[PDB]
Amino acid sequence: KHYDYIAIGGGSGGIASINRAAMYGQKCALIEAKELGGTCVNVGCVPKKVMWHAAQIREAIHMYGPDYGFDTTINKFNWETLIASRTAYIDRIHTSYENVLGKNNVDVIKGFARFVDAKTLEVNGETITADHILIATGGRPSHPDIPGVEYGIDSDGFFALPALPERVAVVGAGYIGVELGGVINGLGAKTHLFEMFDAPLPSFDPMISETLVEVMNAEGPQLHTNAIPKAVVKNTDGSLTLELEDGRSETVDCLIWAIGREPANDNINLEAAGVKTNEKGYIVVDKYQNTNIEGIYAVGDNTGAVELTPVAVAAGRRLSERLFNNKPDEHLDYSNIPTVVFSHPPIGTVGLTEPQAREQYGDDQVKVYKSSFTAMYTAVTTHRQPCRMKLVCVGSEEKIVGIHGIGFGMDEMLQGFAVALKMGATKKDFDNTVAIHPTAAEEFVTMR
Amino acid sequence: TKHYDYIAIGGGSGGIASINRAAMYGQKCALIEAKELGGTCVNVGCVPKKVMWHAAQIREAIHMYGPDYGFDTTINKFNWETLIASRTAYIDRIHTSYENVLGKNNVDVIKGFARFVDAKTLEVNGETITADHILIATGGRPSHPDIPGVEYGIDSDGFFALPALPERVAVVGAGYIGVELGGVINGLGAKTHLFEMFDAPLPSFDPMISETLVEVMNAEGPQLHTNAIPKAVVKNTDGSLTLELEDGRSETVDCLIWAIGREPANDNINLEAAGVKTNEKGYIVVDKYQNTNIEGIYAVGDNTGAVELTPVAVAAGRRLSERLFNNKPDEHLDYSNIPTVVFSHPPIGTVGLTEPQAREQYGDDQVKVYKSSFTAMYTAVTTHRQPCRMKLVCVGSEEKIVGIHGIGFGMDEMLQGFAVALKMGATKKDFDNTVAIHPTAAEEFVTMR
Ligand SMILES: Cc1cc2nc3c(=O)[nH]c(=O)nc-3n(C[C@H](O)[C@H](O)[C@H](O)COP(=O)(O)OP(=O)(O)OC[C@H]3O[C@@H](n4cnc5c(N)ncnc54)[C@H](O)[C@@H]3O)c2cc1C
Ligand SMILES: Cc1cc2nc3c(=O)[nH]c(=O)nc-3n(C[C@H](O)[C@H](O)[C@H](O)COP(=O)(O)OP(=O)(O)OC[C@H]3O[C@@H](n4cnc5c(N)ncnc54)[C@H](O)[C@@H]3O)c2cc1C
Repeated sequence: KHYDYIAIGGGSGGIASINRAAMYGQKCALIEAKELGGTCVNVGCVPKKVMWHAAQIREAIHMYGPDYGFDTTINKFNWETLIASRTAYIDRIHTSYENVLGKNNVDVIKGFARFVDAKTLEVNGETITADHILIATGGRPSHPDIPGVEYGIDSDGFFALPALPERVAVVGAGYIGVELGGVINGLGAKTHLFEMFDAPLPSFDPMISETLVEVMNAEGPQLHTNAIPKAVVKNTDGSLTLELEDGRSETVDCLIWAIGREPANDNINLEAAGVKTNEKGYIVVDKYQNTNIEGIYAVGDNTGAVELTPVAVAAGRRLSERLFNNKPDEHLDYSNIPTVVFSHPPIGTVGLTEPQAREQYGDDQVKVYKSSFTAMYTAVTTHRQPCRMKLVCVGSEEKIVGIHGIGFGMDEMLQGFAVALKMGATKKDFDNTVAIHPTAAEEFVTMR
Repeated sequence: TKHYDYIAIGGGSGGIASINRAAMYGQKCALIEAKELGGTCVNVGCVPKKVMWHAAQIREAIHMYGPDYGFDTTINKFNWETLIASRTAYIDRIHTSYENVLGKNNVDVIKGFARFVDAKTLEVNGETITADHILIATGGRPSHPDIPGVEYGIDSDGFFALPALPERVAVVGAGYIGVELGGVINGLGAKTHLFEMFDAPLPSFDPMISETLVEVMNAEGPQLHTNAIPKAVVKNTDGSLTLELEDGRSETVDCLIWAIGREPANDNINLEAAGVKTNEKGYIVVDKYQNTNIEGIYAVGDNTGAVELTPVAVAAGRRLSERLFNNKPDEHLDYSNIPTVVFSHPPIGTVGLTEPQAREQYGDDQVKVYKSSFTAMYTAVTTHRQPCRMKLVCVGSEEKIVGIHGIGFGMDEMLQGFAVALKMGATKKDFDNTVAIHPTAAEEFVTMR
């Protein structure tokens, strides 16, 4: 069969690019080996956020509810009910995705695709060819090469758990490990988070790492830094003992590897098409998402770019604008991409951290405004939680180049502030907007 | 007589904001407050309302959403006294923070009720004090209907004084205060009725917001009764109350809260001795720079009839002290594109023109509206799914954004940043060019098509 455009991978980048191309009169096919929606819908963004909301309910019942006057007994936490509700939601999302590709007349092929040559793919015995092929294959969890690595699960296995284990160790502490440790701790398991560096989230602004250590020490999970796994022993009673290079050990019922992800570019015969990958296995692309082979493009996690769904969606849509709607310079600017981490409490960040701004512009040019306060939701309780915010400004005009915050509300407040930073907001622009009270967000327009 | 550079009558949102800013420039100041520091917002407004809204959110999490997430829970006891004690201790700590800052700024705080003796002299507690500049920031108070039985109803101040939660509650007025209270009391478990005089609640807001609110109340409570014109309140033998309406409907409840409006507190301070003019509704008339008709007397806040929000009184109060005492002769507050969040169930966020307003102003042919409707993810895995609806109102070829409106979970924290972008002259292209944050409610505004 011949197509104008084929996308390999029905995830975030693949679906977004193919739907936009289909709007410009291109005949398109989408190939997906597993479930529509990719990592984000099935084992990523969406089930993570449902589990985060379940942890927030249990914390409202058990931790904050008593000081608001609610004496409550959780008679039973039915794990199966929560998984059933979450799974039915993902099933309705699958049906909405099929409907959109359908109305767009996109051919969806369920199967694993491999290249035959630069223009030809084989999927399920059949060969298909196209003049434009997008590789959007995403990535997969990495696992350490250590004795006993197979007794641990990774984030995909977390979403398949049949019950909540009593004692859990999460190894990594990049944003996925921090998010899962916060959710599992919040749902009531005795939880340990092992971070290999001396601080969780080390590339984030230091205000964020320092505040996360504080709430973890007060509320769990139990943080262990400078922790490099050496081995995992399975014990006769069934439990697992994690052994660290430095000598520490911990016995738990479940161990989750959250050390990193690697690109799924390996079993699709890229060598035949001639596409170059780098040392880490990522497909090398230029600013326009072109590979080294004319007619083959890549977007998403398999390119080594920041691993976020909106980034794969915008790069995929802009690619179809460039190819099919005559916009030859259309492309995604990868700077100032906003990120929210659904930790406890959530983190929101966009732009340069204060060290970054200072290295790039010199201390002389950098003015930082900071706010620290207690989240109002928690202020009436014995479980007060900090909220800390930072604006990083440069020059006499105080152009805002970085906005960072950790606390309740950070997840929903950051989007409009990232529009404003994209428009080139200065501190004066923030200060001339009237505050909304009482919110955590108004702290960013009343900093002094 | 003691003489000050600047005196503020009213230690609420406007008064504290303006006096602290003047004190920072070396002005010797006095602040007069008859009751508690912080005014309506700290004591019977913004702050206690939001603590009660968090309490309703926790009860809904336990009772309404929790079961579908797998939590089988028994509320063994809801101790109203614990909640009120926690709420009150927090407001007390805020009282202390304000005294600390006022003390650091060397402001003399005078506790009592002030009245004008003439245009530059005030009397408080028998003492007479004078100043070159006097700010009147006296706020407002709950209005009450003139009908038989009005005295059996309480108002929003009385709601914050309740000794216990009543079993059946009627809130009359579905302006934003009645809508908030109706949703909080219903969320805490009481049988709640909300009576609206017109066809829909929040009649001044964009129709998309009024419509979604009706749909939510129909499904979840409070019970809405529109075209409800109060005739009388009858107290029954057993002590319950029956609200009688003009059209013949009636409703028996244990507690009835009037939330029909607020009027200015400008009437007992002998404004006529100073010569300050008020309008027909009793508000002090001010120009662009908050000047009254008497040189040296200014007014800010709810008593001027400007939009009744704490941030507006704070910003107008600070910019008035900048103008008077820091040589910014043109400093003043722009009253357009002020953002509002209503802490209803679900919350509402709006800034700029409603779609009707934009169409009258620019004409139909110039207006382009984008809308998004979806289910809040928090509720989407339960049997109590709740709508989220958002609207962008754009004008002209460039699609300059002139209104941003939404109702749904997340609206309370997401609006501030979009209001900054609106003030910056954002067009829909500026929203579209920003990468989304997933999964959030807020990303819907930068992905509308
Ligand atoms: C636990 C977790 C939480 C996350 N949470 C968030 C979050 O909250 N917000 C956020 O923005 N990002 C989040 N991410 C990141 C987000 O999931 C990814 O960045 C996004 O899914 C990447 O899109 P993609 O198109 O590159 O690949 P993917 O979405 O991974 O999709 C690739 C698709 O390709 C298919 N495939 C692979 N090879 C073939 C083949 N040869 N033939 C056919 N089909 C094939 C796969 O089956 C898969 O469906 C999270 C990731 C994880 C693991
Ligand atoms: C139930 C409710 C909820 C609200 N929720 C919000 C919200 O969440 N967000 C928001 O932005 N706004 C909210 N508001 C509105 C906000 O409370 C007001 O807009 C704001 O308080 C007005 O500030 P002000 O300075 O004009 O007056 P006020 O805060 O009312 O203060 C005026 C002060 O003057 C004192 N006073 C009066 N006369 C004299 C006298 N002659 N001598 C001495 N002292 C005197 C009064 O005791 C009072 O303390 C709410 C209002 C109510 C009633």
